Amino acid sequence: VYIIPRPFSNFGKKLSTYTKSHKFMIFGLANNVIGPTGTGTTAVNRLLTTCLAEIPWQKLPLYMNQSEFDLLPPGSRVVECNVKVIFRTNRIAFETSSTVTKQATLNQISNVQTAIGLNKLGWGINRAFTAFQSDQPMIPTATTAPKYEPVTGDTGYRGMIADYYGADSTNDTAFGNAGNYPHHQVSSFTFLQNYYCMYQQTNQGTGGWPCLAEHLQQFDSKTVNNQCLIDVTYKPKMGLIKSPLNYKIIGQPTVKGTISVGDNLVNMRGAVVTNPPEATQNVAESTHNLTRNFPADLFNIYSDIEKSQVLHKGPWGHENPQIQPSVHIGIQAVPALTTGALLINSSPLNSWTDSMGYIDVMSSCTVMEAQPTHFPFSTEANTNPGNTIYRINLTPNSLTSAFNGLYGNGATLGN
Amino acid sequence: VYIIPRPFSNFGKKLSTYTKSHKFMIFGLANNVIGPTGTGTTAVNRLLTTCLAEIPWQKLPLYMNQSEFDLLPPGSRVVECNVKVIFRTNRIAFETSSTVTKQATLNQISNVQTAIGLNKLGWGINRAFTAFQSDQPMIPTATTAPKYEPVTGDTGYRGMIADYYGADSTNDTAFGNAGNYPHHQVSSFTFLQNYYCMYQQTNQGTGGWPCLAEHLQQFDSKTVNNQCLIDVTYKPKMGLIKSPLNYKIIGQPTVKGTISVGDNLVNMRGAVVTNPPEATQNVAESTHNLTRNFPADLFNIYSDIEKSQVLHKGPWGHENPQIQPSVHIGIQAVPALTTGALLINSSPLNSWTDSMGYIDVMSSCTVMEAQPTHFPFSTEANTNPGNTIYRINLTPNSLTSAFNGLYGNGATLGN
Amino acid sequence: NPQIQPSVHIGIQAVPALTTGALLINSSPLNSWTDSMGYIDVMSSCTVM
Amino acid sequence: LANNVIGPTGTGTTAVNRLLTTCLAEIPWQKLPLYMNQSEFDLLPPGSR
Repeated sequence: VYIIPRPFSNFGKKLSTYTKSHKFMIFGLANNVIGPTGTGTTAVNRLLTTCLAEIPWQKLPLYMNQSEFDLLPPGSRVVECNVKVIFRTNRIAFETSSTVTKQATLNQISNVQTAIGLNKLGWGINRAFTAFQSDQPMIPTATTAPKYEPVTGDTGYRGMIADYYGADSTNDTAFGNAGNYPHHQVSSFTFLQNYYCMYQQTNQGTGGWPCLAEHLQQFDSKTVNNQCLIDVTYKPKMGLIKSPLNYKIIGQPTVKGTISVGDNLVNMRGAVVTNPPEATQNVAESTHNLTRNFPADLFNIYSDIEKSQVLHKGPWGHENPQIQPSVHIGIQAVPALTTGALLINSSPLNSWTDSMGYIDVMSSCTVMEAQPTHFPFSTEANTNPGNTIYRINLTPNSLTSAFNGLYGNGATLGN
Repeated sequence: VYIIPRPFSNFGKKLSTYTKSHKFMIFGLANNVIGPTGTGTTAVNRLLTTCLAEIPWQKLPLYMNQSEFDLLPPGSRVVECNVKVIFRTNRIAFETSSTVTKQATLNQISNVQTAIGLNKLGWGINRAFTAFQSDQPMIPTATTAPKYEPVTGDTGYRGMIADYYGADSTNDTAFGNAGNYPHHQVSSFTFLQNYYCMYQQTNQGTGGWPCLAEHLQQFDSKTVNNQCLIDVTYKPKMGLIKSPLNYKIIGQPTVKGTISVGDNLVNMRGAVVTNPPEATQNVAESTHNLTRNFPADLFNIYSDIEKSQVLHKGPWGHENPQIQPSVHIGIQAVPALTTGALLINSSPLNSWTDSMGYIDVMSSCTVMEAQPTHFPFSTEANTNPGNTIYRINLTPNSLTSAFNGLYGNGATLGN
Repeated sequence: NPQIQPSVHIGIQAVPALTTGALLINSSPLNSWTDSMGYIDVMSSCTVM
Repeated sequence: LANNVIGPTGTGTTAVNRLLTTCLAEIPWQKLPLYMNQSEFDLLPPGSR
């Protein structure tokens, strides 16, 4: 016999990896005297606060910097990504001042506490960055939208990205005897600017503060010291982190006979879905759900600096004509605040010794992809509806994780 | 102990592969009555001609089409690439005409002949495409610059690329009941538009026609039939086939203290070189060489359609501060022309039966690369002078393979 | 003598990353640094002949 | 040395340039004196390597 052997274009797959040794610092925020509504909009609500600092193992920059992100081909997806942290140690002040209250001591009793899922999974909210108190200054005071990207009231504070990497050889605001430093690139401590807490208001629903204590472990620091207590990882359910691959429109009849309607009776589910819980009540709640299904294909990102954009996009990026769900887990590292030696008369506990923990965190991830083309003269990378990908758009934020679950993230913006 | 583990950015390597089943056709060009100087410029010179058709296993398009080429990242280099060909068969005419001379016959005696290195290595030139004769029309007549890219005297003929792939969904000149067809993409025969021959003039040097016969093998076709006689491959010495990677200018003292001169006493050779044979003679030659060394870093290609550009660039692309040499081998497939049954009175042999061979050729290659970045805010892929690459520019063509060796290719343009 | 070659003496560094001040609460820039000095014990030797 | 806030051009000649600084102290294992003193050096015959 004699078969003439067919052609083949095997497009290979780039698969990179990234790591970085961040040196984060936490404070023992005194079991944060709950602050009432961070906004003049929710005014009657509060936040029981913890010192549980948040490691942003979901914001792309924890893993890679500008360029590396910048240079990822379309269809680039994060495969898995991990964080391991070591309680490198904590430091507690020494009252010299005798002043007040706070009896001076060479004693020290502190204790680490870590926690995972809480965030996403439990009943809380990451609300941090804050605004706070004078000596016995560990409890804090102003809530605020958690900071990952940079914030500014014309002056600006922040830049996760730049906090770790510095500026551009030309950028003024940084570079300088004194301006925005390369930190990561040259080992530096930097803080974990978000801590976590729980929200809850007054009357439209009520029963008390649930129990965090049974959702985070606590160690005698010194014991756990210089030993790593974190090391959990996430393999995003859908981490297409660069604008997807365009399916090309060059097949044949109607699918390009014209750009008209090409629709068909399949008899299998093919659209993304939606729950809208109708909370209504008169002394403890009464709900109602209504599945809403919806559309698909418009883009994923733009500003390019949307590296400071979220990671697992399981609730909106439906790849090809089908479906799915789930939320990136969340992770917190920290030390319960050291209590002042407030002698005799303390029968309230409210004096807190300043203390800062140096947690050593390494982050890594894979992300990878292909760059295929199936048409002889087609310009761009290209695939087929067989997969093409598809987003599902909305007026406000899609699942605004900066405000507490119902497992998936409500899509609306808190505080 | 406790070492804080360093970072790492492992940039992966895309490595693709390509193949294509071309169906080429050759004619038994009658042992080509040598044509005098193809140009009114070399007028007194000639070309002993063979039917040895040339398989362009050096022009990128034999392997991949537009897109695939088009989409290769910078620093993309062809790793190895192979061709295997099968004497699928040949066909010889049947004189009905009795006419002339050429007695009609159901007989058939033909014979394949293949050859490799000759091209590059021996004493010849690929000069083809031609312009020729009436019945007993296999010998040809007009030499011409070999065609790989497309040629045109405002009307145009050719397009290797388009010969194999057709036009663009919009391009007029093709697409059409009747215009430039996708051939490859939908199995079609197409011809191997170049054959090979030997040059030689009259008086400035002389001794006769060397012996091709001992540099190409000949088989009894029918025997070798449907069996592959080629299968040689080339792993280019330097096949950077896309504009290289830019080394970035951000280190430190003088190397960016300023953009000045940063030169140094190394005591090791670091520049590309040059031979200029001084052929001068008075009844058989007298030569003199003079090594010329020269520069380095300006670009590799531009028009984008420089896919129709050559493959092994061993004589001009010096990677990093060092050196090297060598030429892509060359390859020919074909059938010696079937002689007419010119009875009795033939005591010259010059009547030739039209015959065409269908050679089945599959081509493939690898080419691959990385896309790394070592600076936090650097935009582009980037490396270091450690390698950066460097070209060596000249007024005319660099090694114009379309005119015979001296092993490397002379850099000047023939016929 | 009438010939050739190249290469650079390697280089070597010893030290401690600077100890950060306990800058409580309000530090959300890190720029306070505790003075600290390391006593590194170094022995050097060579042959020449 | 506190992860040295980069100093712009040490000279009024390169003025627009900077130095990201480390505390990495340099051990001069290349300057002859780290190894031997005056005399010992002083007394080496020619061709001493």
